[PDB]
Amino acid sequence: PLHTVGFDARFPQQNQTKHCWQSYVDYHKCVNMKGEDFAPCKVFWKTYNALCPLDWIEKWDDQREKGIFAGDIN
Amino acid sequence: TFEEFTARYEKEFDEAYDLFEVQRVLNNCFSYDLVPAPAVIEKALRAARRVNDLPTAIRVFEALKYKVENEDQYKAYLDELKDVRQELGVPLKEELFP
Amino acid sequence: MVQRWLYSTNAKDIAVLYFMLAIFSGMAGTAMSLIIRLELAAPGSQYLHGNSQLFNVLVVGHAVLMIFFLVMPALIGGFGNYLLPLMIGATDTAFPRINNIAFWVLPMGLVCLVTSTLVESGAGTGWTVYPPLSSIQAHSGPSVDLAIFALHLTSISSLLGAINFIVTTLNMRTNGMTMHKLPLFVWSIFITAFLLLLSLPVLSAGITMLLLDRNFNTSFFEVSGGGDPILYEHLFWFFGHPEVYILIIPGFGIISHVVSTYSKKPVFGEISMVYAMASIGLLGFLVWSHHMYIVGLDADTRAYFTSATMIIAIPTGIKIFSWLATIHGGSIRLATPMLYAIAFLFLFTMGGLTGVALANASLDVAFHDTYYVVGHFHYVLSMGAIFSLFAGYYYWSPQILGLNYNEKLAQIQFWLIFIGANVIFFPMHFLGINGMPRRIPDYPDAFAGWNYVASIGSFIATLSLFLFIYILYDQLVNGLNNKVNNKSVIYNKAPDFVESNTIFNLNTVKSSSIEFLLTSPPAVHSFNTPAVQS
Amino acid sequence: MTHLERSRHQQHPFHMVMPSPWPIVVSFALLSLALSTALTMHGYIGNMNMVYLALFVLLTSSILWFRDIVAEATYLGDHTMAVRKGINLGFLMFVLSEVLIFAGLFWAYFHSAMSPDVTLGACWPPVGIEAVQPTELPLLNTIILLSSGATVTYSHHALIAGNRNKALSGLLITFWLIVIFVTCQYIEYTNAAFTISDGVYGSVFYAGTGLHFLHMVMLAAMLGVNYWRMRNYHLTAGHHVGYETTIIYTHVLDVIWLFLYVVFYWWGV
Amino acid sequence: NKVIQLQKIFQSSTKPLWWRHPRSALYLYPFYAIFAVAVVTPLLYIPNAIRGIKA
Amino acid sequence: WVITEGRRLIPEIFQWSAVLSVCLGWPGAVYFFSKA
Amino acid sequence: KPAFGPPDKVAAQKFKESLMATEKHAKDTSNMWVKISVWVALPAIALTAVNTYFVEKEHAEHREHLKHVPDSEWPRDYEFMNIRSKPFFWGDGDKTLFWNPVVNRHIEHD
Ligand code: HEA
Ligand code: HEA
Ligand SMILES: [Ca+2]
Ligand SMILES: [Cu+2]
Repeated sequence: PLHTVGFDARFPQQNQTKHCWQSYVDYHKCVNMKGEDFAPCKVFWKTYNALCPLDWIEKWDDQREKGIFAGDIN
Repeated sequence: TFEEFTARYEKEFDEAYDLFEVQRVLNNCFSYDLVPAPAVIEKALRAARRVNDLPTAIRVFEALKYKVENEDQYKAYLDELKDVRQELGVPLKEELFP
Repeated sequence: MVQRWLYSTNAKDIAVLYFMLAIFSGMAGTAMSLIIRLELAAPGSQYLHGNSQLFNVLVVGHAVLMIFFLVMPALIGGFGNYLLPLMIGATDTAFPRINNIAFWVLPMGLVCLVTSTLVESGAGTGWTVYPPLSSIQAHSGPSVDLAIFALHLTSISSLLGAINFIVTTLNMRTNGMTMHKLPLFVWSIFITAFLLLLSLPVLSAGITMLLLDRNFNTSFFEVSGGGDPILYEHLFWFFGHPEVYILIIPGFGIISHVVSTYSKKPVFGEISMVYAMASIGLLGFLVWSHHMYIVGLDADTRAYFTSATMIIAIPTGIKIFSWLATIHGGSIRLATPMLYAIAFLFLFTMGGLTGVALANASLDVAFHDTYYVVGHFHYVLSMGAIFSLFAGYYYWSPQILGLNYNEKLAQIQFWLIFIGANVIFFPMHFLGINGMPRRIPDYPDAFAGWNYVASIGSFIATLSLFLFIYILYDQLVNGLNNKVNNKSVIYNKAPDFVESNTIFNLNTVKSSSIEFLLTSPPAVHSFNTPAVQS
Repeated sequence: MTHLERSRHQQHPFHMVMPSPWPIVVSFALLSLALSTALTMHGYIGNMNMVYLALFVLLTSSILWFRDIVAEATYLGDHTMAVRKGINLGFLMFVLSEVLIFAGLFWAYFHSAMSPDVTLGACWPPVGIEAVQPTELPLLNTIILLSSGATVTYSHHALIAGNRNKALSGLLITFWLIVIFVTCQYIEYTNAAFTISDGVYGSVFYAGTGLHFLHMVMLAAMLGVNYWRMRNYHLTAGHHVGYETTIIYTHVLDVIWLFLYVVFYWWGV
Repeated sequence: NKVIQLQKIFQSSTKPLWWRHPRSALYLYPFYAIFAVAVVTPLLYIPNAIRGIKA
Repeated sequence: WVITEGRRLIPEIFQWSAVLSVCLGWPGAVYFFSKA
Repeated sequence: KPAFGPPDKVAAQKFKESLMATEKHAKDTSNMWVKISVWVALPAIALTAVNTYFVEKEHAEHREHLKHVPDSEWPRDYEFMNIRSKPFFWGDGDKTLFWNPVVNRHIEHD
């Protein structure tokens, strides 16, 4: 009953900082920008909740709220 | 080649005008990998008599004894050189007991 | 007099000053090693109460004092300044006035280092001063700022010295000395100076970046701001791997000269020797990131760095075999310098095999940041560079000073240091293969076995150093009496087999360098009329 | 020449300098600068009056070092042909080290530019930074620097030719055309929107151009001492080493600016 | 210009090179006064920094 | 050449095996004498 | 006594003519660079200085417009914008070497 994120092309190497970041950007652009369907957005949601340290999420949650998020969610 | 080697030190020893040159040539002849031919050694003995140095003639066979590397080949050099050595008067180290 | 030593322009006096500073720093840095060994002798904090600081600070001081204040001023500033002009045939160096500032900025660095140690914080960062730990939040005092300033002073000294040696070699040679016909020590110094010239500026840039980031608020390596602490690793090690070759290349020239004088036969294939010496320096600039295997590089760059670092063994091996081929046929004179050279040939090859074992990126994941690497680089540093330093001293001191040194009391020192250093540095490879990490003051109990053995061996080497100091004292005092009695050996080349004792006494020195033909001690103005070659 | 006369002269072409106190005076001035700067950064003094004093003594001692060099080359005349080759070779090895300092600064730029950090934007330059516009004002500095290389060239050849009014005029335009570069660069720094504290982008931007900016101020000083020495009949028609090293310095420093104009200005926006 | 008459003065002087010019006394004396203050004042603050008192 | 080389070569291999066993095998003495 | 040997007399007239050849080459090539300076460098500066002068005044009126109205307050700063790990030692706590209060503000949003 165990499973996890599969091997991904474009991110095939040891360094995985961008793989975490892109899933967070993709998830918010999946919902706010044309969030017509709930199901496909969950692929990123289970992908950055994995592979990403917790405290990074709260830091990015404050920066988004305050309007100083570097990524373009919209 | 060996014959070229022998015929060119046969000429070097014939031209050695002091006791520094004789001890310089013999240090060159025994510095080569090959053991010199018995014809070479005979000319070296004549050179020592020419510059009047008994101890360098004694060291000729001492150099050969360590160089010849064989106990019978030292006797082989010994036999052919009996006439010249006895005529000159060179004593071997063992006979001399120094 | 003040004018002679404070206003020095003569290169030999600057060489003597370099030597004198090296021994003081050498004794200072080898006592911290004694304290480290005493602290690691048994589990638990035995001598230093519980202070993990003042342990890392001592390690940093030991490493800096041994590398930047002993080997650099002795091999390069001590031997290079005294011997390169004499073997080339130049009366002095090209820039005689910056040669003095190349030295006098070194004592200022010692003041900066000591006052850095005495400030309440200290610099417990290692000799590789990595940004995030040595930043302003983790090291909040003025300590590492003062430590950085010392590195700038050493860097400027080395750079100004390196510029001096390139110009001196290129256009201050004698009437016959074509660039093709040089002694090998001069070639080693030349290549070392060229490595220093191209490697120092990158270290200066990285170090100044670190300083500005700590005090001028530049996100150079700060994570909050887009900085990368791994860029510092590239910048530092680009000077770092080439550096491990500045400390051994002048050590190669000494061994090349030693083994062909007490073995009366010239070096086998000299042009291949200089080719191999230049190839190690050139190709060491293409292998710097093997010190960064586990930092998270790409798989394909790890393969490149694995393939490029093993090529180092091709010229290096050529130097090992060509040293064993120039002693095959000749007559061997077993003196103290020859005993040091023979020990070097064995211990440096033992170090190099472990080095090639470390060069594989797939295996280094089991041997990195352990005492395995410590045991490795203590063979090529404490047995590869120190031994050639002892061999060079015993080789040139009677010619330089004019005082002999009681042979039988020096061979005792050789044996003591041999069997003492082998005891310290051989068990380390056993501690490293079980996974004992580096830079710790106290270790799990199961590691207490070989650590005790290594701690016992440090006292032997310290006793040998004390005996060496006594040898120095007995050389300076009543050293003129050593060559009157039968305490020392006078001639470094015995007469040939068919060379009488009365002909050896008109041609005493059959040497291939001008160094051993000069008066002892050499005159202040050595060369009035230039010497002619070929 | 008699055998007796030849023995009353050096037998080698190399220059033996008398003992001098400046190598150690500069050494002591570098410790005071290193020791006073480390204190004012964390307090322990109170004001920045000792840092200024250390810099003044460091500069003044260096002037008295150069004051001795011009005396033994113009009045004692110890710079033979062999000595002149070593000075030129030593300067060429010194500008290579200067270039490699800049090479370490381009490496720092390409590291954060090719793969911009995630704490920044996904782009480069970072989000919310108004980078310097390459066509409005820096382009004026580019034309100015190129024209400096054209007016120092005919000032050099006019000195060889033998007329001093064109040689003296070429340097005067060269000096004032370099000062205009420094003042125009000063205007842009005080009008820029971003500071050195603006993340990693400001650090690499102001370290490359700032190091060049500090090098241009030292170029104007070098040009200024060649105008004093030319006006007072120091530089001759066939022996000017203090001027040849200045022409190499300004030509090399134009190539570095062109490289800083392509990657920091054009490629970085 | 004056180079010829300056050449005759610097040569045949039997004095240190920084003392030969007649105008050298104006630079050297004020320099050693400021120099002493520059290399002694930072050395007084060393014990104060070791104790930890910040001025 | 077989007769001459035998008198000098073969004894040295036995001396060879002794010294190299000392430089490399010394830590085996400490462990056995009293690993305790 | 003669020290040196007989004068070569061939190195001379090959050293004393190269000097004349060198100064002749510098004589006309100097005239070539003067022509380049006046006819290329001078027009280039004149056609870019008049352009920079006009664009600079357009920037100047924009800069003085900033002071007139704070209005909606200064744009907020990203997490990497103003770094104050250790305050500057020269004067106040937060001002860089070149500071233009018109365009640099560093407002703190607490
Ligand atoms: C003088 C100093 C010196 C010298 C000469 C060397 C020489 C070599 N070193 Fe290194 N090294 C250091 C000083 C030195 N080193 C230091 C100080 C560190 C640690 C720094 C730190 O992290 O703090 C280090 C660390 C270090 C690392 C990083 C380990 C790590 O941090 O994980 C590596 C990686 O490959 C390495 C490899 C080599 C190799 C392949 C050589 C080669 O030059 C060796 C080549 C030698 C031989 C090949 C043997 C002789 C040749 C023959 C007998 C011929 C036959 C050979 C074959 C058939 C192959 N050593
Ligand atoms: C030249 C460099 C050099 C030398 C000579 C030494 C010599 C010694 N070192 Fe080492 N050491 C380093 C360079 C050196 N070291 C470096 C770079 C590190 C890494 C630090 C870090 O991790 O940050 C290190 C770290 C290091 C550690 C690991 C610390 C840790 O990781 O936490 C230990 C452990 O025992 C150690 C012990 C010793 C001992 C007992 C000696 C000596 O007792 C060995 C015997 C040698 C001598 C006694 C010197 C004799 C010669 C002279 C005194 C000069 C005078 C002679 C002449 C002029 C001919 N030092
Ligand atoms: Ca302990
Ligand atoms: Cu390396």
